[PDB]
Amino acid sequence: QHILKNPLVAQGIVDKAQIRPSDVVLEVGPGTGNLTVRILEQAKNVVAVEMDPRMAAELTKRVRGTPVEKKLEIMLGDFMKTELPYFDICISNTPYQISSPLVFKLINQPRPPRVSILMFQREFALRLLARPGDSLYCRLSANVQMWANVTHIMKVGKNNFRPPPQVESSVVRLEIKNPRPQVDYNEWDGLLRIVFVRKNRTISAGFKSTTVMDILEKNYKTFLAMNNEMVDDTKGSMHDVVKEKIDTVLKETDLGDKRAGKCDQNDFLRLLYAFHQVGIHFS
Amino acid sequence: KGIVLEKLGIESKQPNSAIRKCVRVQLIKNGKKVTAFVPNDGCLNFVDENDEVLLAGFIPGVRFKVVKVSGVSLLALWKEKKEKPR
Amino acid sequence: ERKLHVPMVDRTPEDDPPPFIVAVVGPPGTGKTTLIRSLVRRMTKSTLNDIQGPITVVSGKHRRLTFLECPADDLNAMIDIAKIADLVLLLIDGNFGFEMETMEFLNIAQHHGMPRVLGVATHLDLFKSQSTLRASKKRLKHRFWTEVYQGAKLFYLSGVINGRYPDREILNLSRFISVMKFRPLKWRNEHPYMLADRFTDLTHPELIETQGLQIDRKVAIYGYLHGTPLPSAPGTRVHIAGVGDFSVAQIEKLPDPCPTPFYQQKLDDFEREKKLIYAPMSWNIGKLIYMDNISPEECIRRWRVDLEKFVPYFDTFEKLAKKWKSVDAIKERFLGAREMNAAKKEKLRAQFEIEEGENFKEYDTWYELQKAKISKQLEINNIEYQEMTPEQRQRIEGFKAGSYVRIVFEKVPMEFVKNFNPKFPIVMGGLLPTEIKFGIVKARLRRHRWHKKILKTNDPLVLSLGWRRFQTLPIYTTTDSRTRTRMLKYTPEHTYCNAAFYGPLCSPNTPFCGVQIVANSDTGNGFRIAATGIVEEIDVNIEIVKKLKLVGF
Amino acid sequence: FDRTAKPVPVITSEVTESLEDMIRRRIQDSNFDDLQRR
Amino acid sequence: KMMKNKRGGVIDKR
Amino acid sequence: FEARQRIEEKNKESSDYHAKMAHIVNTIN
Amino acid sequence: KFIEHQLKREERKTIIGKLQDYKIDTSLLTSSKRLGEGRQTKKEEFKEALSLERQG
Amino acid sequence: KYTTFQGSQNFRLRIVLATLSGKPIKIEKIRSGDLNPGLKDYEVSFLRLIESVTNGSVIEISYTGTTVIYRPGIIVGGASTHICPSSKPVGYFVEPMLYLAPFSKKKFSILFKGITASHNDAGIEAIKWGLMPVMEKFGVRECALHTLKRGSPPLGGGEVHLVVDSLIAQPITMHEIDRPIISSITGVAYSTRVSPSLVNRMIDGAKKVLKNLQCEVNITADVWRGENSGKSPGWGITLVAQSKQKGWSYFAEDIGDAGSIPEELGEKVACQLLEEISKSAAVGRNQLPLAIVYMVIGKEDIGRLRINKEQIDERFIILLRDIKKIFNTEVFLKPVDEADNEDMIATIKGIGFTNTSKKI
RNA sequence: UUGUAAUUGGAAUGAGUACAAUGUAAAUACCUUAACGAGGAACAAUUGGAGGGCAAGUCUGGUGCCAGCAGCCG
RNA sequence: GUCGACGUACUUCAUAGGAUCA
Ligand SMILES: Nc1nc2c(ncn2[C@@H]2O[C@H](COP(=O)(O)OP(=O)(O)OP(=O)(O)O)[C@@H](O)[C@H]2O)c(=O)[nH]1
Ligand SMILES: [Mg+2]
Ligand SMILES: [Mg+2]
Repeated sequence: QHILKNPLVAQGIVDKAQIRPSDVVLEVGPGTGNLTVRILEQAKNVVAVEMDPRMAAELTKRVRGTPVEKKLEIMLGDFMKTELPYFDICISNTPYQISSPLVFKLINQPRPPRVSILMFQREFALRLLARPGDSLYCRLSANVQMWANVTHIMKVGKNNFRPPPQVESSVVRLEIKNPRPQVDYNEWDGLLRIVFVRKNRTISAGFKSTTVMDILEKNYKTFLAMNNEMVDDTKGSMHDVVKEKIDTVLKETDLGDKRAGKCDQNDFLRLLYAFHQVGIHFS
Repeated sequence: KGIVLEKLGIESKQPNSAIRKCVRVQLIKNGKKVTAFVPNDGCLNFVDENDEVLLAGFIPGVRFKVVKVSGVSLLALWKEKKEKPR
Repeated sequence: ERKLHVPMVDRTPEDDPPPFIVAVVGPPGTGKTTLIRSLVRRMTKSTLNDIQGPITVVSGKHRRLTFLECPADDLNAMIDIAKIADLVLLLIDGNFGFEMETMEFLNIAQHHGMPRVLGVATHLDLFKSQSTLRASKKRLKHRFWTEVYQGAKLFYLSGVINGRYPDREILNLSRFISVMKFRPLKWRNEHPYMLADRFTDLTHPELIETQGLQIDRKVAIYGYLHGTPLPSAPGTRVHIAGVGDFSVAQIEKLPDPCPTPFYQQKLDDFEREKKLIYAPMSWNIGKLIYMDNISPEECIRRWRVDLEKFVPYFDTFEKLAKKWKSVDAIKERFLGAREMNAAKKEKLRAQFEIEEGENFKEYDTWYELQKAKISKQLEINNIEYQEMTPEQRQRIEGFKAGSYVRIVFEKVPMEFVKNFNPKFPIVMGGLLPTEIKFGIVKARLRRHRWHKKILKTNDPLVLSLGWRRFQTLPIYTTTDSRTRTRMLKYTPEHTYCNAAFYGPLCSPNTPFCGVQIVANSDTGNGFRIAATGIVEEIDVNIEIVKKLKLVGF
Repeated sequence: FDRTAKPVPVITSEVTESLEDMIRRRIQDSNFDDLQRR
Repeated sequence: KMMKNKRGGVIDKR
Repeated sequence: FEARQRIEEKNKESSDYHAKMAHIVNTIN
Repeated sequence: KFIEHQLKREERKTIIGKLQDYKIDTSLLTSSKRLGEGRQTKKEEFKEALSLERQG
Repeated sequence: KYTTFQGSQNFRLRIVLATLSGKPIKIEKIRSGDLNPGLKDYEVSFLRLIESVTNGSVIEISYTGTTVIYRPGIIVGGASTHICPSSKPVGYFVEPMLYLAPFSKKKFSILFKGITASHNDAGIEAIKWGLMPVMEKFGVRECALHTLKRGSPPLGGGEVHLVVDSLIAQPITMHEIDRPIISSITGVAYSTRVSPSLVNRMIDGAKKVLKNLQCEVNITADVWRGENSGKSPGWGITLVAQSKQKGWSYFAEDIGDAGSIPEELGEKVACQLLEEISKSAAVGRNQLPLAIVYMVIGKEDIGRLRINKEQIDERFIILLRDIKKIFNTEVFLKPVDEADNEDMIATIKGIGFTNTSKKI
């Protein structure tokens, strides 16, 4: 495991958390607890999720014999598996292996945190921060930008960590948008997955795949069933109908010849609306 | 040219220490804060807050020394050959 | 680089500035009186046979000077004149050389804020060789340059004819003074001061005979105000040098007795729309708030309870709720959040300016930025004052500098009226609140380098602090490496030392100078400036401690 | 007048309270630094 | 310690 | 009693001095 | 940049409103996650048959 | 000799004003006609607190207690603890220190103990979000009020620490001749020794009134329970309308009594905040006294503040009259050139006050 | 047979002062020159650097009496 | 905004080796 030891970057992290005195902080990856003491100092109370019992015990000994006892609370388990309490701000230096799930879980919390400061691998952080038209723009960028806004706080170098990792790191701020935009998560994710197989090809070429035709035709059959209209269920019955539907929507939206990597939020939303209009539901 | 903001080492216990001879000065040209040397704590008495000090190139990190205060040579004041005009 | 300086605020009024005070200081018999006569003849074409006290004279279209001859034999006069003198004509006897009064005066000026200093050499005709004359001029000039600044102008006067100096160099001196500019000094720009132009006793003669001469008097003082404006309301605390502290009983402005030609032309220009020498010694709510007779509730109704209640008064809950069923009537305050496209762009840029305009809303040097903020602020001062009415203006800002004013004081000592010499100046200086308070003053002090002897603890010393001159008993101390304040027996020979003494308080950073002897009888030959130093802190108490050793075997 | 050596500490009620708070706090989690049989 | 550096004080006559 | 108080008083004064000497030297460099 | 940002936000709001106008559930709909499979096991076929029978 | 005043009116202002000026004052005929005449217990304690934070001041109170003589000294501050009588909350004693704290020889570090809220005095959130932000505009960069423990009436038990690190020569000259565009509405709803359900119900009530608006409404829920929650059940709300443009803030506050409906108080406080915005031009009525005082003690300069005609009430006049009596400064009011509204520009020439207590 | 002189002897001299003359358009100065002008020759050469030593003195740290900082203050 | 890239300017880490002796 890798442990940070530069106090300045940790101090900057806790400062930029901007934790109000009436805030409860979800601190993932307690480790030894260098961040935890300072979070406790300027917080109402802190809930800590630790995977290793020994590190949690060491944190308990470290904090023991201070004013900040009643504030700290330690949960033992795997962060995803646990069902978490309400938390206002999330400050984490967790192992990077759980970077991508973590983010989305914070997005899908019943009451999402207003602010979180997350440490991510530099490549992963840039992908989170990528804007439309960038090289690293990807499904993660579009999805997270739908459900939140991510900004860059610091670039943390190799030397700070001991033992050195083979990749640099960075610290970013994640802001979940309240109210949550009223678009179904599943439909958005399906459209993006179909369109991002090769982000530098035409969206049409993205749809030309045969399995995409099969999935979309089955979806159209299911939808027609939902509206009580009868459907034959033959394998290729409406391949020719769904094909024309897709061609017409792609032509009229004018997104047929535009690469997915250069498409912004509004372009994808227009495409979703058109596909719905003509009757195709992705997920 | 600079403005003497404060005499940082004025409260240091050990006399004639390197810290005692350092003053935090505002460069009037750009407003950047810098640190300057005084030849000795005896000269530090002449320097007080909010006077003009002429700085010249020289506790590592301090690269300037005071040569004139209030338009009068600091050496001259130390040698008791002039009075600081106020 | 040399153009840069510490930013400062100059309080000199934009219009009708006061006459500049010119102090003619020099040893006895050096030629002070004749120089004043020679100058005034040039600027006004009239000769004053006798001069006593300040003399105000016109020097140009929009420039005036007040000449004052410092009594050569008084050190006190040298001190207070040094504080208010805008320009000093330093008279030096060339044949004899420099003198204590010259050296003493310069040192006082250096510590109390340097004014413009101009060296004037006299009695050069007494020299019998041209070679020795040139050598003597060279030596005096270089020594003079050490005191004031290198390259300082030094004028040379040969002899006296008909009680007047030669015309040519008087022209040179007159032109030099005319184009002179003056620096902004900390003290003169932060306190109001006035040099008395004429002296008058207003006490009723009946009271003088019924109770006797010993009765205290009522005195009126006329003169030009300088520095910061003086508040119009009576009761202001001022200090008259060598007299004491008094409260302004009455104050009212008078017509300018020596108007500059530019001023007269404008006044005569006003007449259309509808003397060079002066030496006498020789229901608008705003109003409703400020009539105390009307009760505040009476005031409110005519044009339409206590601060213990922090929460402001509110109408009943139900009436307020009905008043605010709708959000209208405040929507301007809140941010909003083919032809209509322009209307949207109208709205949007307005929103942008509110949100981000200020982060965006250049001068080359940081020095200029400081000066601009001061100058911008001074412009704001002027604009509203021009909107302001003259009477309401005097009520807000008070009497601005340049105003010729009558000030009346009660309970003045009678000896001031009786033992009144027009030669000795009367200097009135305003006092800030801290100047009134008395207490312990902590200062960094060093023996003057030219003073022969070191000072002693519990040894009387006359300190010149602010407008005031007074004697105290200082205690010289050391920090003992910043552990404790240890009493010293004598001041260090060639370095500073902390000094504590009881006296009137002052703002920190206020310079001062010390003298052990002020009487002429005990002057002797040595230098009379004893100590120089800067006040470091003001307090009510101090913990000086002395070393005590117990001895046994 | 200067002291040469540290003064003898005095057992005031606050000192006893702090020390007994320590003792109780140790025994709560059974944190005993005692000798163990080899 | 409170009286060490004090000169004034409240004079209650009640 | 006076001995105990002085030692406590000197202790805090020294600690504050050293902490200030720490802050000042960090700033200058 | 601010004005284009605000215009984009208005377009987004209109599109999202029109999206709420027309919405359905996604439980029965096959996810696009299956795009890589291209072949289904007998267990998956039985699950599909059961789901379709439940639909009718 | 002494500038004289009558009654208990504006006691804190007069004493504070005297302390800044350095001019001795006399206050006489304090509740002469009441059954219990003279000086109240809490208002004694304020004089004790003034004595603690200064040196050289002389305070005399008459034998009958209806007359007070005050000869001010220098402001020195320091670290101290003050026990606040139950008759008044901490906000009663903290509020005058906001005037005095930035102009001290040493940093103010005062620990207050007692009731932390009331129906008549400034609350903690009013001070934290409503009053100090005005000082920060005047040049008090560093100031904080730390709420270590909340104490509701009648048993109180709260604890608050006031720290003012910023020491300045004098307030900056203010120039505010526009109506600040207030961008968002924030606030804090707090409760002690009770269920969280109340706090949520209050945020609902405030939100109902404020839902029709065109800005953000985000009200913090600060539920206090346990040892630090004080000794009595209590609950209150403070709503602050914030102008991020020039960092101006408008606030209203109130607390609830036993048996009162949480929704109604939320509706009332939200309604009261709405009253304040309408009646205000640049600063709120509850903030105006600080602004006017600070401008009087600025550099010898005129600061311009826009004030609505509704703010010119009984309190404003008596405040100005007290200022003239002590400082002789005159507040001038002129109409604004606009016709849409009726606001006035308050121009106040500073006296050139400076911090001489601070060591250099 | 080396170093140190507020020791001591009578000889020399110009910086400066100055009759005069020369110099110059008239002057100043130079070169000349009557007469004054040297013992602390006080007729009082400077600008930088390096190294000490001293206390009933001050600060700081500790394998006692020590070491560092430094010391116009005893 | 303690934003990214570039340009510019500085800081920093990598120095001991052979022979004899104890
Ligand atoms: N020969 C000559 N005599 C001068 C010169 N300057 C002044 N005097 C004379 O010195 C005497 C004093 O001149 P004043 O004008 O009175 O100088 P003062 O400063 O007023 O002298 P007091 O006021 O009496 O102290 C007069 O007789 C003047 O003739 C000069 O340059 N040459
Ligand atoms: Mg005369
Ligand atoms: Mg020559």
